[PDB]
Amino acid sequence: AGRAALYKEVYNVIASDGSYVNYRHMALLVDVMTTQGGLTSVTRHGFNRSNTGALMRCSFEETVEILFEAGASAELDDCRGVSENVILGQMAPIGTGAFDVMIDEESLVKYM
Amino acid sequence: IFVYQNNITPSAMKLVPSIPPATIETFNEAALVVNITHHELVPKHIRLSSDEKRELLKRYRLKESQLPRIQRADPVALYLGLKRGEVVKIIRKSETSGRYASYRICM
Amino acid sequence: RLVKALEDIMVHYDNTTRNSLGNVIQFIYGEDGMDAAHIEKQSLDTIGGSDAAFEKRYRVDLLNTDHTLDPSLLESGSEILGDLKLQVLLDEEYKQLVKDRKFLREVFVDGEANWPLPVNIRRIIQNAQQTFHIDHTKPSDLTIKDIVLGVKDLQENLLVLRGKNEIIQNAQRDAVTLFCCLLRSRLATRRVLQEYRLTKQAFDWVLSNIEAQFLRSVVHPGEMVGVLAAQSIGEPATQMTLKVTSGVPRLKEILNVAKNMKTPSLTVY
Amino acid sequence: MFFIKDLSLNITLHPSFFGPRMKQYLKTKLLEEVEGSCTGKFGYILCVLDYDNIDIQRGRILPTDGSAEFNVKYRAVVFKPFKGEVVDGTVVSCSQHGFEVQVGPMKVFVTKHLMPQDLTFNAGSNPPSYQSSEDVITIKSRIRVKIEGCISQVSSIHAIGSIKEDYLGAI
Amino acid sequence: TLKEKAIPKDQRATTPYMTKYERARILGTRALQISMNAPVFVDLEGETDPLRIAMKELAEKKIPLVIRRYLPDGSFEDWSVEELIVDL
Amino acid sequence: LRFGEMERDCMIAHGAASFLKERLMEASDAFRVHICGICGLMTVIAKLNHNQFECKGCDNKIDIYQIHIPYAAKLLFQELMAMNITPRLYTDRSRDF
Amino acid sequence: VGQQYSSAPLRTVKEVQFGLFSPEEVRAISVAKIRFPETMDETQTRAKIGGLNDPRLGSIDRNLKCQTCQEGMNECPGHFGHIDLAKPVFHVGFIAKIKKVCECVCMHCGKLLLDEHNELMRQALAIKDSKKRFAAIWTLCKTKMVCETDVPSEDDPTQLVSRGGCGNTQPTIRKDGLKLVGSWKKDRATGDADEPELRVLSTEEILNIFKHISVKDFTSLGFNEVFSRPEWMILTCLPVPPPPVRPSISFNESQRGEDDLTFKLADILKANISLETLEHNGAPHHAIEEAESLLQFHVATYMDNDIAGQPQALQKSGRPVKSIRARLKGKEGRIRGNLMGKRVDFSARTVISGDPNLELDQVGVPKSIAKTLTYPEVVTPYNIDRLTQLVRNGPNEHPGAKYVIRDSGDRIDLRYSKRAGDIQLQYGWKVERHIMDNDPVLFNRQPSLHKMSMMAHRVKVIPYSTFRLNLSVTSPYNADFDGDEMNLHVPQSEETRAELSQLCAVPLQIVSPQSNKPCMGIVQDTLCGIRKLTLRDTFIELDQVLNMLYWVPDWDGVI
Amino acid sequence: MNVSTSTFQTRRRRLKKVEEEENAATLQLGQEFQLKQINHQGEEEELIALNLSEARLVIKEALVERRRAFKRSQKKSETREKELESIDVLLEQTTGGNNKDLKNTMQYLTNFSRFRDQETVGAVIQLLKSTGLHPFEVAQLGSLACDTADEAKTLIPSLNNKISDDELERILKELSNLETLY
DNA sequence: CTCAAGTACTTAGGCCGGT
DNA sequence: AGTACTTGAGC
RNA sequence: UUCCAGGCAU
Ligand SMILES: [Mg+2]
Ligand SMILES: [Zn+2]
Ligand SMILES: [Zn+2]
Ligand SMILES: [Zn+2]
Repeated sequence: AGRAALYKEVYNVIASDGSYVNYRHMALLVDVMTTQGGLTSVTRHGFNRSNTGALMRCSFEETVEILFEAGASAELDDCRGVSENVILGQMAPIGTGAFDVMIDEESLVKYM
Repeated sequence: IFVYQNNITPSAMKLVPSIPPATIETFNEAALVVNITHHELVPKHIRLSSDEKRELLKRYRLKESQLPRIQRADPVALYLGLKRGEVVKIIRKSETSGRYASYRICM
Repeated sequence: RLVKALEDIMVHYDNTTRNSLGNVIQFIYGEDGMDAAHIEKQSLDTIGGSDAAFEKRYRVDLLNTDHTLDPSLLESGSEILGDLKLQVLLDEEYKQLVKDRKFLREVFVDGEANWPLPVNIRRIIQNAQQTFHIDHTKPSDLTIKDIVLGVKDLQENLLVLRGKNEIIQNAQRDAVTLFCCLLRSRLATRRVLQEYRLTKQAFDWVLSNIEAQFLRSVVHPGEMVGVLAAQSIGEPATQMTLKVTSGVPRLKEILNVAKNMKTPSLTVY
Repeated sequence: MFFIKDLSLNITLHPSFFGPRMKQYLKTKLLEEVEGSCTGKFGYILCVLDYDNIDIQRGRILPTDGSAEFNVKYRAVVFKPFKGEVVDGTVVSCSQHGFEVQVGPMKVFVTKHLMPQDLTFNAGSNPPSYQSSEDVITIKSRIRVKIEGCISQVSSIHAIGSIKEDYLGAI
Repeated sequence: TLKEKAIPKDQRATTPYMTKYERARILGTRALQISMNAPVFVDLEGETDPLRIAMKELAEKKIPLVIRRYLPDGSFEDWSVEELIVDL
Repeated sequence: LRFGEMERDCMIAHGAASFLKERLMEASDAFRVHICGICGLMTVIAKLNHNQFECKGCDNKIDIYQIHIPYAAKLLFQELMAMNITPRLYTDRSRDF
Repeated sequence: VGQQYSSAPLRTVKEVQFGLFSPEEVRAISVAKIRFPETMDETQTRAKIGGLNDPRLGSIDRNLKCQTCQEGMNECPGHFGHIDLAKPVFHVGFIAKIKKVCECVCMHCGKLLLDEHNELMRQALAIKDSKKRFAAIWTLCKTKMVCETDVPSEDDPTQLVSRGGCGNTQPTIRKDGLKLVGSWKKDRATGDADEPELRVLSTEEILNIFKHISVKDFTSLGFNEVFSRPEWMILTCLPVPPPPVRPSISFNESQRGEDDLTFKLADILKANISLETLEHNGAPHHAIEEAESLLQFHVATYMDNDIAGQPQALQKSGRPVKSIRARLKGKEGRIRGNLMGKRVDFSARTVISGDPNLELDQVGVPKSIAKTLTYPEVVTPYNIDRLTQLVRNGPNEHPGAKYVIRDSGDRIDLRYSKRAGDIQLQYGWKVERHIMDNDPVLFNRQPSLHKMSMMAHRVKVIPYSTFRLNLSVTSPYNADFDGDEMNLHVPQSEETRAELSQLCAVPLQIVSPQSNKPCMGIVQDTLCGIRKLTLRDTFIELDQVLNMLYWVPDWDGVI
Repeated sequence: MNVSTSTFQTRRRRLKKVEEEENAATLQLGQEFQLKQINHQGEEEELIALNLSEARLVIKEALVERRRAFKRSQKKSETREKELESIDVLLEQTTGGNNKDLKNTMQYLTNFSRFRDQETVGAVIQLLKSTGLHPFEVAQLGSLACDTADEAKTLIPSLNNKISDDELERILKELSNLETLY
C-alpha cells in the first residue's frame, strides 16, 4: 500500500505538468525503491548501499571512502555490473552483450 | 495471540520466546479498531507452504536473497502471522495486465 | 541519481527484471512483458455503458425471434434458431464477457476505458475491411463455432512467458488477461458479424495478425529498462517549467524519502 | 614412469579459416602447439593419442575481432622424471666432470663425485671414458641411474643422478 | 559449483524468436568475419559490402552461429541461427 | 570531444554494448598489462621478448595473463595500491551464483 | 593496444578481490629499496639516483632500461617499490575503524569482549554480513569495559563459568588528530586512581594488540584471514607508486617536473630518516615522538589532505597538494571523469543548421571533417579495387584516405611516405579511409538525457562548415540553431557500426517507449504550411501540381 | 592467446601459493599425478602408468592409426634394429618432424623396451596389476629388469613393506619367463 | 537511557585569460 | 547551503 | 600541464 502511494504520488508529479509516462517506467523505479524491504531512498545514503559490487557503488558519491571499506571488509565483485565492465574496458552484459556467439562446426560444413 | 489495552510491562513481554515451539503475538487494541487489509490500497497476500515456496524457487532459479522482501513488522506481516523465512504471494490489479503476481519473503 | 540507481536493471532471458544480484525487481517487465513502443490507447468497450447497451450489443439468443441473429448477417443464420447446443457456447461467450464487465470495473474503479495496450485492433480490422472489399450488404459465412472457438485459440497463443510448468504458466494468464478482455470485447460474435460484416477469410486474417502483431509487441530480453525507465522520468524532469508542494521540488521531496514533506495534506473520505 | 594425462588447450582461430576444413586445421594446430612441448608441470608432451576423437566443442567468437577461441580436450603420452625414480638409458657425452646419460627425451647427468671412487676417468681415451676394476664406461655403454634431482628449464627438464648406490651403474 | 553445464535443447525455455540485439549482434559479428576474409556461405550477388552479405547469409539462414543465451543464474540455452525465427 | 557520463547512459539504454566499449577502449585508453595468476596485481615483470615472465615475490613465472583494460583503470588500481588497497584481478570466478 | 605481441594467454576480468597489503607483500613485490629522498641526479649528473623514483622502478627519458623489462615508456606500466616506515602509522582512511576495533576488543590479550556466552552477542554473530554484523558487534561491546574471565554461563546464573583471562579494564576511547586516546578509572573516592587516567595509544601498542586478535575473531568482526587482517589497517612498510602514477613533466632539458605526489613522498621519507636517526642515536626520548607524529602526518596526508584537523599540508606557495584520494573523488576523478566517461578519438563538433532537403536519418557533414575523420577498412577482394583508388587517390581529394597499415604493425603515412603513389594493397591489410557518404555515425546533442539524444545518421558529406541535419530530428536532440553545436562520433568496427545501424538509426527511434508515442514529427515551416495547403479553400493548377508531383521521390509517375 | 595447456583439475589458488610439495619416488608426485586424477569425462580414474615398451606400443599404435586419418581425407613382426628404421619412417609421416623428442623417445623406447609384443604386455599387466601397488610401481616393476627382492625393493623403495620379499620374488621371476626374447 | 547538537557530503554538462 | 545520518549528554 | 578567474549555450 506504500508502493501504492509512492507511485500514486510520483505520478502526480509528472502528470502535474500534463505529461505522460508509461506506467512501467515509473512503476519500475517505485518498485526498485520498495522491493528491498521498505523505502530505500534514491540517494548516496540509501540505494547506493545495497550489496552491489564495490567497484559499482564506488562511481557515485562515496567513491574513495567506499573502496576503502572494500579492502577492509575484503569484498568481492561480480563484475555483473554495467559500470564494472565500463571501468574494466570490457563488453558489458547489456543487450548486445547478453549472450555469447559461437561457430558450430556442424552447420559450418553442411553449408557448402 | 493477545489484545493489550494500553500496553504491557517491558519486563513482561521479555518472556514471549520463553515457551517454544508455540509462539506469542502481542497486539494493541486501538490498532485493531480498523482492518488495514480492507484498505483501498493494500492488496491481498497469501502464505506459502515449504512446498508452495521451494516451488517458487525451483521455478525461478532464485536464491532466498534475490527475493523481494517484506518486513517482519510490516503491518500485513503480523496480520497473517508471518515468520522469518515464510513467503507471501501479493496479487493485485494492474493497469497493464489485469492481475499481477508477486512474491515477498519475510525479514 | 535516477540513472546510477537502475543502470544494471534489464529483462533477462526468462522475462524477469533483475540487476547484478539477479535480485528480482519485477517478475514480468511492466507487469506485462510488453515493450512500451508497441502500444496505443485502445478502448475497452466491455466496461462503460448502460447495462442495457451491453445487451443490445453482445447478446445473442438463438432461442428468440427478437434476440437471435438476423439470417441476413449470418449465412447459416435461420438454420441455427433454437439449436440449444449453440446457445450454450453463445452463452459462455456472453457469460465470459459479463465476468469481464465486473472485472474491468474492479481494476478500473474510475470506469475510464481508454488505456495503453499492445496490438491495435481497430486498425487490424480496419485493414481487414478494404483488404477484402467486405460488403456490408451480403451475408457473412462464419459459424457461431468459428467465431467463438477461434477466439478462444487466438488466446492460447498470445505467449509472454514460455515456461513448461504450472507456476510459470499461471503467471502467463495473469500477464495477459487485460489484453484478451480487450480481445473478447472486439471479437464478440454479434460485434464480429453485425458491426463489421467479417467473412471467414477476413476473420482468420484478423486473427493471425493479432497473433504475431502481439508476439512482436513483447519485450526483448536485452533491453536495459533501468537506464531507460530512468531517463524516461528524469527527461520530462528538466522540461518542467514550474497550495501543495508540487512538481520539480516535490519530486525531489519524494526520491529523498522526505522525512518531513512541506505539504502533508491527508484526504479522508 | 611414463603417463597419459587428460589435458585441454585454448586455441584461438582466425575467422579466416572459418571454413569446412576447420576441425582439420584446429587439430593440426593443437599438434603443433603440443607434441614436443614441455613444462615442469606436466613434463614432456610426447604424443597425442587418438588423433581421431579430439573434442573441440563449440568455440566462441571473441569480441572486437572475429576470432573464435576453442577449448580442445585431448589426452596424450607424457613423461615427467622424479627425484629418486630409477631409470636406465644410453650414455651420451662424457667429460672430466662426468658423463651425461640420456633416458628418453631427457638427459640425466652424473658427476665424478656421485659415482664410486674406484671408478676413475680416462683422459687419453678415444672416445673419452671412465674406468674401474672391471668396468669401462663411454659413449654407447648402457647405464642405469637413480634420478637425484630435477631442474626444469625452457622445454627441457634436466636432472642429476647417481650410480654410487647398489644395483646401479652399468648393465 | 555446477559443472552441470546448461539446459538441453529439449526443455528449451526462452523465446522462439531472435532479439533485436541478437540479429544486430549476429549481423555485425558475421560481417566483421566476412570482412576478415572469412568464408561466405551464400551466393554474393555482387554484394561487396560484408554487413550486406551477412544481411543476406541471415536471410538464407546460412550463418553458422550459436546464440548462447544466459539465464540469471549461470545456466543457459543454446540456439542456432537457423532455429530462431526473424520477426525482428 | 568527450563521451562523458550522460552519453554512456544513452548507449547503455540503447543496448549497444560493443560500441560503448569501442569508444571506451580503442577510441580512448585501452592498454595491455600482465597479471599474476595468484596475487591479482600487475606486478608481473613481462620481458615480452625473451618471454621471461617471473613476477617473483609471489614467484610465478608460469601462470600469467594478458588483459586489456583502460590505462585509466591500470592507474586507478596502482593508485589504490599506493594507498594500500589491493584490487585483485582474477581471470575466472569461483563465487558462482 | 600497449602494442607488441606477448604469448601471454589473454582473458577478461571476472572477479575483483579487494584486500589490504601485508607489509611483507609490499616487500616481496618491491624492486626499489628507496632510501634517498632526493629525486635523483647523480648529484647534478642527470640520471637517477638509486634512491627515489627509478632506483629500478619504471623510468623517464624515452629509455629502454627499466629493469631490462625495457619496452620503453609505453608498455612497461609502473614498477612498485617500497620504503620501510620508521614506526607503525595509522592508515588515514582506516583510522576510524582502528578505533572501532579497539572499542570492540580488550588489549593485553586481544580477544572479544562478548562471547556467545552473552546471548545478545549471538544474535549478532548470526547477522550474515561482514558489515551489518560488525555493526551489531560494535554497538554491543562498546559498552562493556572490563575483559571478564568469569560470567554466568548458559547454566543457572548462580553457576558462573570462565573463559579468557585478564580483566584489565578497557578505557573509553575517542578520536584526536592522528592518534587515539582513552581514559581508565578504578574507584572514585575509594582508593587511588579515582578520576580519569588519560594515556596515549601508540601505534605500536594498538597494532600489536590487533595482531593478537583471534584468527576467528578477525572473521567474527568484519574481516578476512587472507586479505584483510585488522593488523594491517596499520602501515609498516610503504608501497611506492612508480613514475606513471606520479609523472615528471620534464620541461625540455636540465629543467624540473617531478609530480606533486613525488614531492609528498620525498617528504614522508625525510620525516622518516629524521625519526630513525633520533633513535639509533642521541634519543632525547619523548622529544622524538614529537617528530614521529610528523611522519604520521605525511604518510596520512599523502593519501588524504582534506580532513578535520585542518592543516592542509600546504605545498609551499600555499597550494594544498592533491592527496591521492582527491585524484579519485567524484567527477574529474579517475572514476567519474576518466572511466565512466572519457574523451575519445574519431569525434567531431561544429554548429548545426537545419536543412529541409536531407532524409530524416541523414546528417550533412562538412568536407573538412570528411577528410579528418577516418575509418579502418580491411583490404578485401571486394573493395581492393576501390580501396586502392582511394589510397593512391590521396588524403586530400575528398573521396580518398590517409593511412595504410600492413599486418606488420607499421603505419604508412599516406601524406608523406615517398611511396604514397605506389603501394600495392594486400588483402588483410587495413586502409584508414575518409568517412564516406553513407557511413553510420553517432550524432548527439548534449546534454544527453534521452535514449534518443544520440542516434545514427547516414553520412552525406556536403560543403560548408555545418552539421546540417534533417528537421524532424530537431525536437528529439532538443536542438535549435541560435549557435548550437553538436557532437558526432565515428564507429570503428564492422560490428560496432552494425550496432549503430541496427539499433541507433533515427528511423528506429521514431516511436519513444517513454511515452508509447512518436517523438519526432512535422514542425514549423512544414507544419505551418501543411495546414494552409490542406483547406478546402485551397486549389492548385496543373503547372504547379506537376512540379509538386515530381518533387516527391517515389511518385508512381502517374498524375 | 596461447593458454599454455591446462589440466583437468581446478584448485582454488587463493593467494597462498605457499606449500608446493616436494617431488620424490616416495610416491609423492605433484597433484598433477595423484592416484586420483579426474578423467576428462569427469569420472574419477586411477593414475595411468606406462612402462617402457608398453608405452612404445601406445605411441606406435595411435601414431600409425594417425597415418590413416591422414589419408582418409586425402581422397576427399619384431626385429629390434629393423623396427628402429620402420618407426623412423612412420614418424616422417604423421609426426611433427622438429619433434626431436618423440623420435628419441621411440628409439630409446625401442631399444630398451622389454616386451615387444601386445599380448606379452597385457599378460605382464594381468600379472602385475593385481598387486594393489601404485601404478607407478606397477610401471617400474615392469620396465625395470630385476633379480633379487633386493635389486627390486631397493630401486623401487616405495615397495619395501607393500609386498613380501618372496612374493615380489615369485613375480619378479615371472617377468623373466614372460620377458619376450629378442 | 532518550534528547539536541555533533559531523560530514554533494551542488548538471559540454566548450572557450592571469601565473 | 541543506540536510542527513551520528555523536555526544545531562538525566 | 597546474592552479584560480571569467565567459558562452535564446
Ligand atoms: Mg540555442
Ligand atoms: Zn604475483
Ligand atoms: Zn619495466
Ligand atoms: Zn583481555
